[PDB]
Amino acid sequence: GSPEFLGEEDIPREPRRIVIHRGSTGLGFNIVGTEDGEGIFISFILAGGPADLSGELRKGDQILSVNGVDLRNASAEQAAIALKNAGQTVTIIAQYKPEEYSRFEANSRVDSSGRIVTD
Repeated sequence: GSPEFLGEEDIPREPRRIVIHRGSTGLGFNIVGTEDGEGIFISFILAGGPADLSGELRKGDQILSVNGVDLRNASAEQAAIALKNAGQTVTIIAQYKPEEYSRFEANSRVDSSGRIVTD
């Protein structure tokens, strides 16, 4: 009757396992991080790329590990090398951390429903 919007439902904050299958051109997402290793976050998912095709990753996810390699304290450069080298079947542990992510993206913030919005 009244429509049931997904946007009015909380995005799960618990860690998840996601398997991504490499395309001809990589995994179809970009990351941001720091040289001190304060987290690796998905900043962008390419429409139609492997990450998108999984249906299980979003901007603001922190990549905790790749194929069992702990990336919680890695630089973006280290993370990029790990992801490159991860082979054709890539097992990611991710966790949605929009507040932490929002500190990286200019003019962004987290709304009442836990979504990242940019002004």
